[PDB]
Amino acid sequence: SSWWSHVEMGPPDPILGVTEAFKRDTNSKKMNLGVGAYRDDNGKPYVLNCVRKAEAMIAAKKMDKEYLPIAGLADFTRASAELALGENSEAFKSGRYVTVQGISGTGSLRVGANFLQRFFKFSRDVYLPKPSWGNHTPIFRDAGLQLQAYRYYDPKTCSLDFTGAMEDISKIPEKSIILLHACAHNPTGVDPRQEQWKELASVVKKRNLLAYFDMAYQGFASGDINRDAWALRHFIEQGIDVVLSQSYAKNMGLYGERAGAFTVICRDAEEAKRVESQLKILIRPMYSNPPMNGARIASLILNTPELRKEWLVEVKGMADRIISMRTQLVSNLKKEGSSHNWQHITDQIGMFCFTGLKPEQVERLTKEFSIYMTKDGRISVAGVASSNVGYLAHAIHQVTK
Amino acid sequence: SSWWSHVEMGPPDPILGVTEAFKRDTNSKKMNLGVGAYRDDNGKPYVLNCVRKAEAMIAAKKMDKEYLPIAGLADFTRASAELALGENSEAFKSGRYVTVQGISGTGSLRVGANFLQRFFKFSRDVYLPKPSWGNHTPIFRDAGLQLQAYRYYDPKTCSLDFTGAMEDISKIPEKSIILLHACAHNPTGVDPRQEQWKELASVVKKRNLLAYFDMAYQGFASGDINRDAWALRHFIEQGIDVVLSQSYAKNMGLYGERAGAFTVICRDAEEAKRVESQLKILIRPMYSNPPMNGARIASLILNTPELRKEWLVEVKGMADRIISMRTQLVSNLKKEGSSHNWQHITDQIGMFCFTGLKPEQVERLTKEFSIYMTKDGRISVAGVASSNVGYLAHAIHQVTK
Ligand SMILES: Cc1ncc(COP(=O)(O)O)c(CN)c1O
Ligand SMILES: Cc1ncc(COP(=O)(O)O)c(CN)c1O
Repeated sequence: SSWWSHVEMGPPDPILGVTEAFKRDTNSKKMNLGVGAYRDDNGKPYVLNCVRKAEAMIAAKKMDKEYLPIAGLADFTRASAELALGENSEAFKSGRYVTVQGISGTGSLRVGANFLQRFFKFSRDVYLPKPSWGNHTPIFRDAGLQLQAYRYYDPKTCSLDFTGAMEDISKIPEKSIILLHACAHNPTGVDPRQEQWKELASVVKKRNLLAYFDMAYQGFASGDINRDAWALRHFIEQGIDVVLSQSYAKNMGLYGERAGAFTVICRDAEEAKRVESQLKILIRPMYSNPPMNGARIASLILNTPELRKEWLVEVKGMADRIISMRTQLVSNLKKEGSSHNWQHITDQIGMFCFTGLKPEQVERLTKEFSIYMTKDGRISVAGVASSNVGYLAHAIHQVTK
Repeated sequence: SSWWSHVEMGPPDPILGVTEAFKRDTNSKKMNLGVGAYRDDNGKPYVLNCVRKAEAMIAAKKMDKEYLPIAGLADFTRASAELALGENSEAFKSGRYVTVQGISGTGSLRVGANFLQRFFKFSRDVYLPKPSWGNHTPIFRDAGLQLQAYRYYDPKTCSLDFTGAMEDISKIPEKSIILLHACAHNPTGVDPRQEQWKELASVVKKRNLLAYFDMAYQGFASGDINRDAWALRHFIEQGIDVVLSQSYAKNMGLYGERAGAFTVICRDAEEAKRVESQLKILIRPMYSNPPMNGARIASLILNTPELRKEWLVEVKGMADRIISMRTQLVSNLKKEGSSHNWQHITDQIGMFCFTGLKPEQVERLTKEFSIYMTKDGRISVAGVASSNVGYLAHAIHQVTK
């Protein structure tokens, strides 16, 4: 034996560390701002009603558990493309796109990364925003690509470094790959405004870059599925053939069921079929065929008028609670007599927020108030409730005054 | 655009070809022996009662859809290792194994291949039997390992080439990797007998090879969970610390739910934690966390005595039906006046059977008898029913007489 004597202990995960330290707390006033999933007003996981209805429908039909085609459930992939591109999209209607079911957003990004490693002969470089979701790195690196970065978040104003971004992208070598978060940037919450997006499209177009969109929060960010997909749809309409990863983790609350899709925009239907064949050849030896449950659920909801309708109400409800907590946090901090500028908290979008707090403050926050978050000043707004937002604002004031 | 113009349409699957032809056929006597999933006596997909019961249970408990840890559902991984190693296994009891949930057997095989690519510094060569499941090649190849082969199947007798296997294995450089099918070899159905396995184990031990067991049919092969895992358990007992992939696709009919696990036998519990940390680092950037449905069902079955008990009867029924068909096929070939030796048919184990039929004979069976199979003489015993076994016997007789 002794095959593994040299395998060393891997680095501990921080996020993991806060949660655990959180559990190990007695203060009934403790807050976990490191939670990576949506939580209702009571701090409880939320299974959507439309989701429970879908499950009841599936159960009633006594469906089989036979393997899905390599590319997944057809009703799912098509519905997925339609949600993303829009019903009257030319890309959709002409069938010049190919969508394959992936294991949620992450599996989709990986299949996508592996596809580029294999067929994107023009470059090996993937440009990520500074900063980006932690997983983005190992995803591409493990896939065999080289990581690069473009300026994005401005720590001075806790907002978008629009000028740095524009300057960086303008200098990116032609035919390089650039990853863009479609909405609700993770981890900052900083997104470009419609007008800045128009401008990015143009440079991306001019530099002839391959735009890789990561769309994990459609509908969940603003409560509007069309508005959340505006940027993606704009690029395509501008003639930029992007590639895209979708997740239904947050927007349908399908977390553990793992429903997602990877999409490639092609020149035509014929090209789309060649691409599809190669995507299937790549996935087979990865995991053979995808998990059916989440896809069956998502497909029902998307394809059933009544359920789809209930879904939009529920997603909006989620988006709204988030926006509400953002609004209430700022109002409360003001009322506390805090003199700092906290408008970034409300200018931010989605579940994650870069507060600007410093490490020593985060620490004070953790030590004296039982408020757990990562040292980067990033908080999950999902961890804030109507009942604790007050306590949170209070604490933040104390540590920052 | 114009990014994918150089992407060529990938080669088509021959098995797909067989299925499509089968579907097009109008002869009500048509048989599909290219089928890769179990079918009941009526030729229909079979969801086990214990599976329906486990599902109803989940529903009843109104469980959340929260993300599972990277390594998967703890109850599932533990029960999984226990199923494989046996409750009284020293390996199990001492906790010197690490099991992680994978996307069925395939994902589990890939995670394993990627793990070795990364940490198995001793070699890059993976020796597969001739032949092996088609997907084994690209799995290992895509992971970055080099493929080798060792003699296994003897076309002369439609059985094990013990001499060739033994001769090949004896010349494998120390510390190389060898892939072994635990039971129900895919695609021949030819498995070593106990005495043969004892000799194989001795050489594997002596040459200090890392044994990688692919266990995709535990309990489904012979109807006995213990007997199916005999060889695996024997290697471990002899002091060979193997790596193993388990699938619940067949044994539990979980096909599309994708429940599987990857296991590493370690020196001690200490070493196991380190390896486990490295597996987590590998998986995160692959798909982040595993699909929960299949694991939940599997865990419930294994962990609930009432259900586990019912599962064993059910898996036994599946196994018995297949054996039954093998028996009946041989008997009818005699009854038809077949002068040939059809023993291999009853000697073989599991869903696949290498008949020995030649390419031209297969053609006739297809062309004249509407019996669909691949040109390799391989048949899926699942496609055979009490109602058509007689016809098959008839047809085989006609084309080989
Ligand atoms: C930007 C980003 N992309 C990818 C994902 C992956 O999500 P999942 O794999 O859980 O679907 C997420 C996590 N919600 C994300 O925030
Ligand atoms: C030998 C072998 N190993 C791996 C697998 C993959 O099974 P799955 O991915 O469907 O669980 C199978 C298919 N049952 C198999 O025959």
